[PDB]
Parts: sequence; C-alpha cells; structure tokens
Amino acid sequence: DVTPDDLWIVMESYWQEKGLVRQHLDSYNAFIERGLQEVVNEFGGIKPDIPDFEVKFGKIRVGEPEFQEPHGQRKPLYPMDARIRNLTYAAPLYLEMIPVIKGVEQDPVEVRIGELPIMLKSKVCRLYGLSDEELIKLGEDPKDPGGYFIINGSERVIVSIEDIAPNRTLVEKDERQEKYIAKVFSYRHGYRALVAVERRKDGILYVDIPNVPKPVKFVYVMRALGLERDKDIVEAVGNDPEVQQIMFDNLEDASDITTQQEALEFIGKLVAPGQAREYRLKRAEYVIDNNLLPHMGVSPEDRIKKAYYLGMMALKVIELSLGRRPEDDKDHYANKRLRLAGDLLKDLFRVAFSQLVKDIQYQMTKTYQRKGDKYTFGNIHRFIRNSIRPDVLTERIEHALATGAWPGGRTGVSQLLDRTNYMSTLSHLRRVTSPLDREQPHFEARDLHGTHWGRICPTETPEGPNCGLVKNLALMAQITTAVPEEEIREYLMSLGIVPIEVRRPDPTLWRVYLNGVLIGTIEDGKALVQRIRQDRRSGKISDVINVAYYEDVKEVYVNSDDGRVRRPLIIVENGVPKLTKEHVQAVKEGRLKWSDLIKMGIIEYLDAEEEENAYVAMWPWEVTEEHTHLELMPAAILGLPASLVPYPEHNAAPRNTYGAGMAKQSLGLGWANFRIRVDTRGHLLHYPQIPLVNSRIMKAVGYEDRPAGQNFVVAVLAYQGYNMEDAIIINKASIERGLARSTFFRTYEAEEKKYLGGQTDKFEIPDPTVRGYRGEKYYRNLDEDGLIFPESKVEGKDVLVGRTSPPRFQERRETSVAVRPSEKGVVDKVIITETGDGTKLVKVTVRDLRIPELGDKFASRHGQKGVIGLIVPQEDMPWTESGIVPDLIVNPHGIPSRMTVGQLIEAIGGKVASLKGRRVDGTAFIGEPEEKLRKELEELGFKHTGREIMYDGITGKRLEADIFIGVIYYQRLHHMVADKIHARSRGPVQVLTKQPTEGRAREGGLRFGEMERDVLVGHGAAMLLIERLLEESDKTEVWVCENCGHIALEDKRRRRVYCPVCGEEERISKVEMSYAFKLLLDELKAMVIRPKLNLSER
Amino acid sequence: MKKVIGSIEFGILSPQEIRKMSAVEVTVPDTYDDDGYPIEGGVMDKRMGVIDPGLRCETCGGRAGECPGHFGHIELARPVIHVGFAKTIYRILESTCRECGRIKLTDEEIEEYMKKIELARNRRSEFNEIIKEIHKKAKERMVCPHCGAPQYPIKFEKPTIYWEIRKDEQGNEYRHRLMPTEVRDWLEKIPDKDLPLLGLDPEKSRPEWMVLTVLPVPPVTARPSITLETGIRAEDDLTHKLVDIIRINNRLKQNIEAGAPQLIIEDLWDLLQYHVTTYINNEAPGVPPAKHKSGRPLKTLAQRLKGKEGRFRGNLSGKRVNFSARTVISPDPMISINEVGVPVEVAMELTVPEKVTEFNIERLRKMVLNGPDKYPGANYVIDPEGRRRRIMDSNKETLANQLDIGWTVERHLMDGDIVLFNRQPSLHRMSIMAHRVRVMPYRTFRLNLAVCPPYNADFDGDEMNLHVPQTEEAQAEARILMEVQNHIISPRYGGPIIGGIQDHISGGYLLTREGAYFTRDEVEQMLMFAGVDITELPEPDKYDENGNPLWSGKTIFSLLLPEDLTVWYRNKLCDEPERCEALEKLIEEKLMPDPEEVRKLAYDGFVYIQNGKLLSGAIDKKAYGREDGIILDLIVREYGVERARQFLDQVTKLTIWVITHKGFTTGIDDEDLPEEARDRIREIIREAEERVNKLIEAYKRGELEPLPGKSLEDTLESLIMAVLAEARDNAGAVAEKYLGMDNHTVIMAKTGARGKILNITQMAALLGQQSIRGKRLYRGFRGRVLSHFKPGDLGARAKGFVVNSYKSGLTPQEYFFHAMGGREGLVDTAVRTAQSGYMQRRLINALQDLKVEYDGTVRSPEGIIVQFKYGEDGVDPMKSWRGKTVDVDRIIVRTLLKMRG
Ligand SMILES: [Mg+2]
Ligand SMILES: [Zn+2]
Ligand SMILES: [Zn+2]
Ligand SMILES: [Zn+2]
Repeated sequence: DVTPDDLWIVMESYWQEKGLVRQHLDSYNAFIERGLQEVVNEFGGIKPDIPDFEVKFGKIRVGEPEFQEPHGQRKPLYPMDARIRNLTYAAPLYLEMIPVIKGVEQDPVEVRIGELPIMLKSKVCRLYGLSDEELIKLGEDPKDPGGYFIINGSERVIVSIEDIAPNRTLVEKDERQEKYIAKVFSYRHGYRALVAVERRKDGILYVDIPNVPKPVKFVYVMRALGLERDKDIVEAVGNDPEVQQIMFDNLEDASDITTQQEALEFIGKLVAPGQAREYRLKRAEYVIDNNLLPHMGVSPEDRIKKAYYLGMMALKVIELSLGRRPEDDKDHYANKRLRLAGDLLKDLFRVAFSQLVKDIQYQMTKTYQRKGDKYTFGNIHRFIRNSIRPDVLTERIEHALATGAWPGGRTGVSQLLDRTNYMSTLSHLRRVTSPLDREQPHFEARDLHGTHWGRICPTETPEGPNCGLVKNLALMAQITTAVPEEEIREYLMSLGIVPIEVRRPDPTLWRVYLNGVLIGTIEDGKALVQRIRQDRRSGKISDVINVAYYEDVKEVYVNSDDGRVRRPLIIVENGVPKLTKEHVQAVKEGRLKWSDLIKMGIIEYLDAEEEENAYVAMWPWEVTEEHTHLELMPAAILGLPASLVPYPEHNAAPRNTYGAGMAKQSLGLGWANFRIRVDTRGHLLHYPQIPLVNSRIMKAVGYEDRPAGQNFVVAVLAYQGYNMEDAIIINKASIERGLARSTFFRTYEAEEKKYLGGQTDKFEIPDPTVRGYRGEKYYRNLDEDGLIFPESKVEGKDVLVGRTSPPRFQERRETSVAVRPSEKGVVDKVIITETGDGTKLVKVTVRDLRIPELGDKFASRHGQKGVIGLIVPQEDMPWTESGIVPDLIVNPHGIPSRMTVGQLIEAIGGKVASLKGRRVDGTAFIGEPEEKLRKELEELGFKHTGREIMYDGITGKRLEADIFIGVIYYQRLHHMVADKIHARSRGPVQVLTKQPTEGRAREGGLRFGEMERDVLVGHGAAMLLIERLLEESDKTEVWVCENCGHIALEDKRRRRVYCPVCGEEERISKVEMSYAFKLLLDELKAMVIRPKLNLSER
Repeated sequence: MKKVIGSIEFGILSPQEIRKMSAVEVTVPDTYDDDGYPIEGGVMDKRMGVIDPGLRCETCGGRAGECPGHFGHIELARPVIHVGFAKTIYRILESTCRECGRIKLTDEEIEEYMKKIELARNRRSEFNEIIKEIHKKAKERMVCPHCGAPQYPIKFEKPTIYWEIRKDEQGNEYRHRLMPTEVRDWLEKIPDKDLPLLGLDPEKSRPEWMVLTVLPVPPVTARPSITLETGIRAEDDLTHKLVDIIRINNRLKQNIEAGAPQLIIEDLWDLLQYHVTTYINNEAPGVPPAKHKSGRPLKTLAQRLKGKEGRFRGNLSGKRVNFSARTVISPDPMISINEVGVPVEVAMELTVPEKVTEFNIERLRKMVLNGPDKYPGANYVIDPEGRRRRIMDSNKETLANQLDIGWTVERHLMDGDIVLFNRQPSLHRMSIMAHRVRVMPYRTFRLNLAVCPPYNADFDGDEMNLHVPQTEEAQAEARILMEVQNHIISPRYGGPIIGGIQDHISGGYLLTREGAYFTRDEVEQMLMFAGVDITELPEPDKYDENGNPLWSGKTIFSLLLPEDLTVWYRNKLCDEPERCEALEKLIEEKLMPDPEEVRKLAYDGFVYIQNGKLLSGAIDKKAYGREDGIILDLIVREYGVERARQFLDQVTKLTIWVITHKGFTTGIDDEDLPEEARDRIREIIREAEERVNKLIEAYKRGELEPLPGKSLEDTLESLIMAVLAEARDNAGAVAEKYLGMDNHTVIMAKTGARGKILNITQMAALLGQQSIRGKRLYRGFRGRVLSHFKPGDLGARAKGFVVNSYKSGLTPQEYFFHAMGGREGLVDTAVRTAQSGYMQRRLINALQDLKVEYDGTVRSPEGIIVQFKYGEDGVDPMKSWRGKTVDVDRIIVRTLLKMRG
C-alpha cells in the first residue's frame, strides 16, 4: 500500500517538469503558433478601389528578437540590454502578400508589418532551452521563471481575467419584474453578443437582441429565421405536453405574423424607424445575421441552427418556470473561464490589424489616384512594399501593453511586475482577478465557493476592497489550451450519436453538447461517457477533453475549450488505486516522468464539470468501493505564499491570510542580479537564513535558495511595558552583530533629450551664470563630464547628473537630476548607455544602509506584526539558567484573541531542530506532530512545556515564574520609518489653488479633511479652525463696491479702485477672504450665476 | 476698518452686465504664439491677465501673482439655450401664453395665489408646492384667458431641444422646431407683475436673460496652463473648449454674412449649441461627452465644482496644511498621559513664532545665538518693520544683538509647547487632542499607552499626524479646551475612556491578588519607580522566616490612593456569591465596620476601600479599566482632572513594574487539558452528532413536525444549529471548569485584560460550527460543498461543523470550512466601514450647527427652537453619572461617611 510520502515523491515531479508559470508560456506558444494565422485568415484580404486589383493574404511568420539601431545596422537583442536601455523586447512579424490582378495571382512579396513583443523564455525567445551557465553569462538569474514582457525597459505582466463561460446558457431569476431569464454571451471574432430569452408574468416568451431597441416576441423572431410553420416551433421547443401547451398559447397570442417577410419587415420597423422601405429590410437582415447568436454562423444559410438553439434556450426558460431545474449559480467554476495571455493578445492583435489593413487600403487608393496606372502596375512589388506603415500596429501594441488599457474598455490588464523578493514575483505571476467593480459589496462574488478546492488558494487574498475579488492559483492547478474543435466533432459523430437535425430531442434520448452547443442525441449516455473516458485514459484522444453527464436532465457535456482550471487526481478502479509502489520507484529513479503517468491512464486531470460525477477519497487508507479518485497531496491546495506558514492548520484563518499577504513584503535576496539590475526600488538583507521549521514544498519550489528572513531567539514576557500593544523589544548587541541589517537601493535616471530644431541638452558642470543654478556645494563630487563619482557620499538635494536645458520654454535652464530631498546614501554604480532614439541615457543607483531602529516593522509567518518599541542593552536582558539571552521579546497578551497556536508549535520546533542538528518538517497536514516534538525536547534535557528559568537583568535574581522561550522565524518588512517620516514647515504651493503640494517627494503638506473639520467644530475651537484652515493657506484681500457687490477692479495706473460694471468710486471696501472662495466666485460668474455680496461692519 | 461679508444674494447675469464686466472681446481662436507672446484677442489674451513670469497684464499690470485675473466675453452670433435653466425654460414656455406672454391664469386665481405665496414664503418646500400647483393649472389651460389664442402644446427633449406642435392643416399640429430666437421673443414679452407667480424675482432673474447672447471667458489664472516635459504648455480643458467655441461661432458669423442656405446656418447653430452645452456641463444628459485626444472627457466648469475632488468639497472644506508632520508611533509609558514624544528632527523643522517681550528676551537671544543647527535654536527672525530674515552662521551674532522688543523669532519646538495630535480616520471628537511636547532622539512619535483607546491606535505600523498652532489664540484654545486630561470621561456614555489596558489590569491583579507579598527592596524600588514621594516605609505586615519584613500588595496600592475614599462593589472575578453577600451584610449593618473583621472576611471579588486603605479585593478591569473604571471615575469626579492624571501616571508605572519583575508568560501548555476533560469533550461531540443524525433520519422519513418556520428544511437547519451551538457551549463549560486560575491565560481572560472565554474554548476544545450569513455552508457542487462527500448528505461534519481544536490540528476539509467562515468576516468589515462612513457624513451634515444658547434652549440657524431645554434635563452627557442626571446614592453615602467619621 502507498503512503503520503510516495504520493509526495510523485507530486514533486509535477513541479519538477511543468514549472510554475506554464499558464502563460503554453498560451503564448499556442498564440504564436496558430492565432496570428487564424486572425490573418479571418481578415481575408485587401480590397482597394484600384480596378481589377486585389491582394490576398498568405502566411505570417515571426522572426527573432532584434533591435533596429539608430545607425543602419540591425542586431540581436538580449533581455538585459532591453532592461538597461529602456528598449522593448520584440520581434518583427513578416507577412506575405499575394497580388491578384484581373483574377490572376502573382509571385507573393514578403513585407514587414511591424514588431510584436516577446514573452520571456517562450519557444520564440532567445533564452529558451539555454543551460544555467549560458543564462549566467547572458546576465540573468537561472531561477528566473520568465512569462513576462519588457515594454520600454519595464517588466509588464498580464494578469488572467475571470470571465463567464462563452456560448453557454445560464438561467437566472428576476423577482422584481417576475421574469425568468436565460443569457448567452456568444463569441465570434472577438465580438460579444448578449442574447436573452425571457418569460414574463403573462407567460409569453420575448427575445432580446443587440441593437434591437425593444424585446420581440419569441415566435416572431423564430419565424424571421424561416421555420414558419407552427408545428416546426412546437417540435423545436421540445416534446413535453405542458411545453407544447405553452408554445401553442404563444402561437395563439402571436398569430399576427405568419410569413418570414412579415417578421423581417417588423424587425425592420423596430430597428430602423422612420426610414426608407428598402433600408429597414436590409438593416433587419444584417442584425439577424450578425447580432443573433453570431457564434452559430453569420452566413444567411445558418438560420435553422440558430432557430434550434433559440428553441433550446426557450425550453430551458420554460422548464425553470415549472421548477424542473433550479437557478445556476454563476460562481460555479464550471461556468467560469480564465482569459489567458494568448487570448487577450490575440484580441489586441486583431484590433490593431484592422487599423493596419484600413491604412493599407487608404494608402494604396491615394497613391493610385494621385499617380497613373503605369506607375503602379509597372512595379506592383515596390508599390505594395512602399504602401505600408508598420508603426501603426507597433505603437498600438506597445501602448496597450504599457498603460494596461485594453481596447474594449478593459483596464488593468497588464501591471508592473513586483520584484520585492522571490515570493512576491512568483505570486504575481500566478494571480487571477475579477472584472467586477470593487466599490459595490458583491457579497456573493467575494465568498469562497466549494469548487475552488484545488483551483484557488483559500487564504491568499488582499485585505482592503479587493478582498475576494483578487485570487491566486493553487499549487496543483493546470489551465488548459484549446484543441481543434472539428476533429473532436468528427470523433463524437463517429462514436454513434445521430445529428441534431435528423430527430428531435425525445425525452427518451440524451442531449449532447460540445462546448455548450447542442450537436445531437443518443440513447445511452452512460455508455457514451464510459467509452470516452476509456478512450481518454488509453491515449486515443487528447487529455484536455472532459465529459460530464447529468442524470436528472439527461444531458451530456463535452468540454474542449480554452481556459478551464483543472487539478490532477489518481484514478481509483474497483477500490484499488492505479498508482502502485513500483510506479513510485520508477518515478524516483527517473525512469518515468509525470507526462508518462498522464499518458498511462494513472492520473487524469479533472475540471469543475467532470468533478461533479466524482467521489474523491482524501487519504490512501480511506479508499473504499464507491470512491473513484484519490487525492494526490492535500497540502497543495494552498497557494505559493500560503505554503510558507508552517503548521497552517493550527492558526485562525484571518491570521493565516495576514501572514500569506505579508510574506510578499519581507526583505531578502530576491534575485542574484540585484547588483547589475536597474529597478526603481530594491532591498537586500545582509544575512538571510533558511527557516529551521519549514514545509517540504518550498524546497521543491526553490524558496530555500532565496530565503527572506532570519531565525530569532524569542522569549514571551512583558518588559517595562515597552512591548505592549503588539510592539517588540529587540536586543542591542544582537543588532550590532548583524541581525536584520539591510540595504536599500534606488535608481535615478537622466536622459539627454534631443529637442526639435537642433537644440539639445548636455551634461556638464553648471556654471553660476545659468538660471536655476543651486548652491555650489550641491555639485561638489561630479567629474568634468557631468557625472557623479561612484562610491561618493550624497546626503539629499545633491546633484547626481548635471544637465542644462535650452532656454526655449541667451540663458540656459538648469535641469539637473538630484537625490530626493529626504534621502541619503552612497553612489553604487553609474551606467552610460545609448537609448533607442540615439541620444544618451545615464542611470545612477544610490545604496543606503538601514540598521534597525525604533518604528521599523517586523512580522512572523503566523500573522503577528509589530514595530520595534525599545532597544535594550545586552546586560539588561534576562538570561535563562542554561545561558541563553533572548534576541527578541514579545508580549504574552498577543497570543490569545489572535489564536495562533502554530507560532508556539514553531517555537518548540525551532529549538528542537537546533538542539538535534536537523531541520524539522512542518508541512501542512503531514508534518511532524506536536507530541513528538515535545517528547524529543524532553529527551534532550529540557522541559516538555518548553519553559525555562531566567534571571532578571537589573535585579539579578530569578523571576518567580518560569518563562517560555524558543526559536521563531521572523521577517523584516519594507515599511521602515526612514521612508515614512515627513515634515512640512512652509514649502512650495500649487498653481490653481495655491495650497501646499501633495506628496513626500515635493515637500507636500498633510491633509486636513472634512472629518477633522467636524472634529474641531465638535471641540468648539473656532479660532483654531480658522488658523488651521485659512490663516496658513490662501490668504487674500479683495475690494468690493458697496451697492452691486461685484468685485471692485483696482487700477494700478490711476491708483484708484472702481466698479467696472457699476462705475462706482464713492464707496469701496477691502475685505479679507480665501483664494478658494475668490476662485469659486469667478467660477460662478463663468456661468450666468451672479453672486451679489452684501457687506457688513464688525 | 475692514468689512466682512454679511450676506450673499444669488442672481442670474445679464448681457449688459457681461459687456460691462469684461475688458476684452476674444475673437481670434488662437491660444499662443511663437516664444510665448499671447495672440492679441486670443483665448490667452494678456488683457484677462498674466500667468507666466516676466509679463504684465494691461487692465491692472503687476507680476503674475499680483494680477487677480480679469473676465473676458464672447458675443455669440445667434442665441443658444442654457443647459442649467432648460427645465425652467420648458416650464415657463408651457405655462405662459405665446401672444401676450402672460400666464394662463385667471385674475382671481392670480389674486388668491398672490395672497398665499407671500404668506409663509420662508419655507422652500411649500413654495415649490405652490409653484408646481400654479404650473399645473397653467398647463391644463388651452386658450389664454387674456387673448383668445390656441396655446399649442410644447415638448421638451433632454439635450435642451424644444419643438412644439404648431397648428398644421386639418389640425395635424405639425411639430415645429422652436428656435432660441423665437423663444427669446416669447420670454421678453412676459410682464414683471406676475413674475413672482412663476418663482422668479423681477430684479436679479429676468426670463429674457435666461437665454444666452454673450457669455464670459474665465481669467487666465482660472484656466492655468502647465508646461509638459517638452514645453507643450498643455492648457486647461476650458481653454480648449473656448477655442472650439470661438472657431465655431467665427465660421457661423462668416456663413451668416455670406447669406448661405439657411440649412447650413441651422447646422452650425446646433453645433454651437452643443459646444456651449458641453462647456457649461460636459456630463449633461442627452449629449455625447467631448473627449480629449486620449479619449478622456474634458473636465468643464460643472465637473470642476462637483465631486470629492471638486471645488466645493475637498478644496475649501479640506486642504493641505503647513506646519504638520507624520510618522509612525511607538509606545512609551514613562511620559505623562498629556505628553507626546517628538523626534528632534521634526522639532528643528517645525517652528513656533514668538514675540520678543521683556520676560523672554534672554532665552530668545540665547536660542538665536544657537543658530539653526544646534537644537535649542531658531530659523527665521522677523523685524518690527515686517521683512523676514534667515538665520545663518555668518549673521548669528549680529541678529542676536539686534534683537529687541517687538521682534519675532521663529524658534524650534521646546518642552512644554502645545501641539495637536490626530489619527485618521477621525470618527469622534477625541480623535484630535492637545499634548505637551517632549523631545526625543529617535525618529518616531511616542504616545503614552493609556491614551490608546481614544485614538483607537495600535503599535503595529500605524501612523499619526501632528499639527502645530501658530497664533496665540489658537495656542490658548488648544491648551484650555483640548488638553488630554480634560477628556478622561467619554461624552458618548459618561464613563472613563482614558484608562488602563492589558498589562495595567493584569499587573494590578498580580499586585493585589491574595497571597502576594513583597520584600523591602521590591517595595522601595517599585515605589520610587512609580514616582510616589514617600519618605518612610509603613509598618511591616507579616514577618517571614529568617526575620525579614514583608508587605502585602494592598498596602502598597493603598499608598497611591487619596486619604478620604470609600467605595465597594463587585468585580468580574466574583465566583462565590456567598462571600460577597456576607461582606455586604457586614458593611450594611454599620457603614464603618472594624477593619480587622473585614480583613477576616476578605475575598477577591468584593473590592472594598476604607479611608484610602484597600481592605479586601483584587484589582480588575472594573477598577480603572477602559470602560467601567469605577475608581478612576470616582477620583476624576470628586477631586479633579489633575488628581486623576497623577493617580493614573502612578498606577500605570507601579503595575508595569509588578508585571515586569514578577514575570508573566504564556506557553504551549496553557491549553494542556487532562485526560478526563478530553474524554468528556469527545463524549459531548459524539452525542451531538448522533442527535443530528437522528434528526436527519426523522426528516427523511417525513415524520418531522413543521415548526412555525415556514419551510421544513429551514426547521431542520434551525434545529441542527441549535444542537451544535449547545454542544459547543457545553464543551466550553467543561474546558473552562478544568482550567484553574493559576494559568496565566485564564488570568488574562477573566480580568478582561485580553481575550475572552471563547478564545480559550476554541484553542482547547473545538472550533465549533462555521456559517456564512447565518446559514450552514451550502455553496459548492450540486448537493455537497466538497467533492469528498456523498451528494445529499446533511450531516454535521458534511456542512461545516469542525470537531477539532486549534491545538489538535484541523483536517483539510475543516481547514477549508474555516477559511470559508473567515472570508465572511473580512468582507463584512470591508463593507461596514464604508456604509458607516456614509451614514456619519449624512448625520454630520444634518446636525452640524445646532448649539446651546445662553438661555438653555437649542435653536436652529434660522431661529427655530428645536429643544426648550437641552436633553430634556439640561445636563451635559459628558458630566453625567453614566447617563444619570445625578448619582443620589453615592452622594448620600459619601456625605454620611464624611461627617460621621
Ligand atoms: Mg493598526
Ligand atoms: Zn458697483
Ligand atoms: Zn491684471
Ligand atoms: Zn395670451
């Protein structure tokens, strides 16, 4: 019999082979292989206005990542060069064009339509298939997973969107109008179509179609699709006597329309009101063609299949009206499909290619009209070659990927890649987001559905409004890629199902759906699903095909589409798992791989649909006869950061969530390239350590090669009250010996811009002549070329790169790049590069030492967070009777009401591991039990309770109670007080409001909002309110005439105030006011609003 | 000699007023020329002002800052309809007549409406009701009473379009599209006598003015231009819209002069009207918003005023302020509760202007001599004339010598200065308080720990803001009204808020528990540490072995109390009511029982203090806690805020010393139950599961009796939940029974220092039942939450009941159920914060400006009497005795004990 260790040996091979970012790489590879060709075939060809001239598209291929230098050469490009030079890692797309003249094709001409960004480490990238040494020579970390783009030198990652499954019917309840609605989102060539059939209180079926202003009666639009005879609708809707009765009632209520022409004219009147006779008919036909179920086929021949699908939808609606079937919950992951990188990229490419072909036809038509026929037809090759502008496509792609605003209203599709440490990056690469608006509650959407088990991490989720709408994939997840649909359709047809049009769905027969569209009927659904399962397990067909049957409604569902989330499971046959001991031995020896197990019928992937028919056994010893599958490793249901917490089942859920979220903020050696990388911010921990108590997963996923914390000696007692309310006390001698000591990097960047007209910037030491020339002491360590010396000391407002700009908005503006006003450090490296445009580009990084101090934030993996409350000399710290001096002291009040027994278990385990000389397994559910740790601690000469006797540091006599002390893994967070302190005395001001600026960088002021105003009113301090609001910001003086109240206009020339509107000078008074109020008066007078001011004397 | 704005009268503008107000007519649709030099007559004309440095305007001249900005105007070729007054225009048109322009009302009806409209015209709602009634009566008419003409019905379209159905042949009533010119002619003929009946005054709102002829141009300062990276000089969206208007109406004038076919004139008229509509309101319904180059709608005047970031709120209501700082907070119990530790770096930057007088000339002179780099120094010096100088090492001595009476010095912060300390969000009044300054070396704000409950702050990364008032009146108000010790009693319930938390309560219990005794050195050290000015130790209570004196904790605590204090009550630690009953009988028999008898019948659970001596009891949360600190409340009510401050500052330090030097810890064995308790818990859980299964079987057989609950399934779920809740309660009861008071966690839970019994029973016995929105976990697959259970299973475990504890570990299914449980709490807090915030904003805007007058009444701003005596009693809730008007029993007992003693 197998044990969880053998299943672990099997499971680790999955990550050993596939990796952790396969959902990006596989989708992008499929896109490159076939999506470009599919889109090109979809567009077809160019149709200009030139007589007897046509262009037919051929094949499209992608070159290698290259860069067009400002100088004529074209050279290979590597990712590090793109990062340093602010380039864009991309490859040119070559498309062949066949010219058709007088219905005759010629020799195709190869043209360059633009450049397409390359996802790193894909099958087309340069880093694919390289060894570790080659990657190191190229300047990259071998542990880097790839799967992200580089746009203008910044790393952009595409987060997967979670959309409703397409071309599927979902029936919902609308109790406000008492309408029972079914909705389908039909997809064809990137266009979406929300088609709904609904039944109101009257029992009449109405159909909603896009671009149709009002719902139309069901049988009206059904007749408009041909199929005019009432018996045809009666048959299509089904063969249930109540259903036939309701359909006949609808027919009686809609006997006005009996001819397809009548219905077409009717929809013409609705969709095109008040227009010509011929226009409305064509508009109605067009709307019917490309707005009613486009996925079924836009060709006018396809009316019959669309009518059949509409009848199926109406049947579902009326069946739910009778309570036969219940409402379908949208959160069920059978109804949700993830939008991977490839799908979104294909949509964007199609959008840009439309503009490209439009520009091509415009340019060709314009050139032919301007010139003569001889000039064009003499050399058609040169004409086509010179009638193309690739920048139209390239700039669209680049800007869409850079800003993140997809064409179609989507925003935030691509986000800047996080690089704080290993966990943060790898977790960002595995994120799933929902398109719903965050402001609304969305109580049902944010909850944890039962189908998320094994597909979505239950703990890792944001804290704020994003709680429940942003989720991360579980460790044992496998997103699918699509397969040729027609081949699956042919195989199913050959299996024995009769086509749909031959016979109607007699309730004695089983409906069969392929990717949500009905395709035929069968008699024995169970035999069919068993046959398909056997073929799938043998290896006859692909492993992406999933089959599920529903006994109650007699339906069979076959899924082969893109974006389903699946998990692996061991197949159980007759109560015996198919994975035997010798298979585990073969996997261990390397003779067998995970893919071989998949192809051998031992392990099969299950999506949310097929899992409906499963009955999974959790543990190997619990397998009984009725079980059909066995769980591989229950500890893998957690996300990547959530696996960091040891003994996570001993903690309260909110604390586990906090710890998982905080594991992405700790400092540490995230990547080996930190020395030569150029990121805006970065941290490095001087002495990282592997956790003593760790889960076995992070050794496999590679975390232990890039640790992000240290092992502290923690004692739990109250000390002087300086550790109260989640504050910690840290030893001083330990800090002075290199504990939690870190370094902070920040990269500044300057560019020698080349303005139009020849006036360019230059790097130099600014002479005192120039305007804006700051103090001489600021440029004190710059070399004569205008660049700072490496390993020099800067302290704030010091110039790093001296640069003077042309006076064009006999002088020279000073535009040097200086350190941030509140920062400090030492210059680490200076890089001189030539940017993409041919000008110069300089990047400087300043490193700063950050010894721990008061206010610095520390946190454990179990959710306990705090700031350093006091630093204590070593001689004042207590010491145990065995000679141990605590590194850090926590408050005993933080343990209860936080309920984190896992922290105490880890505290015991750390000291047990340190005494025993071996690390301790702390896996989620198979880790070392607590009782074993306590017994081992007892065997080593310590108390089983983990408590010890200490002596007080000051008095020197032992404390009355014995104290708990152990070793716990603590992480230093990047919220450090040196980056949060901010002060403002006078500072600069804004332009429009003249209030203090906003932000620490520009010496901004803090915000005194409305709530503070109400607080100050509640205290009853009027003059304090005046002082805080008006006196220190926007003081003003204004003259006003005493009969109109219009703002009197002073005359500096005549030294006399007067009313321009009123012509008054007898009485003008001077009034104090705020600048904001004056601007509000001006803005009211901008409209026709006239505010008349009445003055009074105090 | 200055005047103040006493009142504002809003009105509509007039074309003549627009013409007189403006100083230039903008005809050229150009913004800027080469190298600046704004085009004369352009949208950036220097006549309206100057924004950039180096140029002067013409109307008033001066620098860019000196110029306030001046208005322009644009004379439109043909009138257009204002968006804001569109509905009013429609109502006027469909109410008044077309020929004489008079309202379609009879003379006697006009007279009666005149009589009622003046009567009680103050209230707005009744005024609008009368206006609507008049409008309806006017609309229902067909023929005008004054002239026999058919008033054809008029229709309105959302994008300010009017096309009435003018009479057509055979009465077809063709919908003639009304033009703004004929609408203007209609409105001008309306008389002024009946204008009030239309809700319009005859002075500042003329119906003719309601249609635009000339519109103004905001000053250049009002529409600033910000230079981009390459000197794009990207101007405000208002400038772009104005350029569009100027170009469009220029071409309209050209084709008007040319006499082109009037269809093109109408099309240009519609384009100009749409452009003006977008300028007035870019979001106005019925029109397509005008986006910029990057597809972003322009922020015109209407959107500029409205919104969170709009002008009205977020720009005058709140703004960025000077003399403020923000940094993280760290605890410090060694300072008084009315002090804040300020980093020395912040003190060097923030300054307080001080006027040089006779009694502070020496200190100010010395601090000026210190310069701006040593700490007790200054930054700027203001001479009596008004000019401001900067302190530098070159002119330190000269400036120090020139200092005299009348000068102003911008000194650094000093010990004893008053500042404002705030934490966001500011839910209640106590979110901002005034603390005295105490300078500290490091870089974080230090706040006394007893002051946490008001700010609701924890030292886990929170940040707080500090404000420094600059004027003497502001400083006096902060010092007198917002001192920390003045806000010890909460105004929400009349009880203390600034009290002990956590270690204070726990150390109090440890100090005054029964059996606690302290040696000579411990007593002296803790008394000195607390700060008590004792000089001789009291007589020893008990002599231990080896002849060493020992002092009970009660004596040490009683050294901190006032001399004349008598109070008795029951605290949370009471478990044997018989002892408290006997003690109460002894006290009630005669109000001053002999102390020795009380010591004989002492019991932790009945705190009794007699003339400042703690005779029996243990310090609990009821002593000086955050919510029900009886002793703190009594002291602060009977002696004063200063005495309460001293008492708090002493007890906090004493309790901290006790808990620090006695030792206090929690460990893994704090939940180690003996075997008998575990067996009992397993038996309880098994019995509960069996009962649930029996209920399920009874439901399946159909024998279940429907409760008043409508659905049988709901009855089953309610019964199951009740059974499971009772099971968890019984398990908690036995777990609490088997853990004594020697356990530190039990001590922390019972005294109220931290946590509650629920945490203990969840870490020791079992988590219990997980639920969402008050129902068992049901979302998931069809008929089952997880695929690991059979469909149709309703058992306890299958729906969320977790039979394990945090100490014993959870199985994976229980882990998933618990995560599903916790997600609900997370999202609940996330939504609750926003809902509560919106409610509080509405309440504040509703009740902002009510106040108590000098006669005791509460009056609305206009003068309405809301209450004839505040709170029906006239007593401030803050000064009330826990909501009571006056505590009679306490006063009687206090007086009786005082005189008879
Ligand atoms: Mg906090
Ligand atoms: Zn005037
Ligand atoms: Zn001016
Ligand atoms: Zn009339």
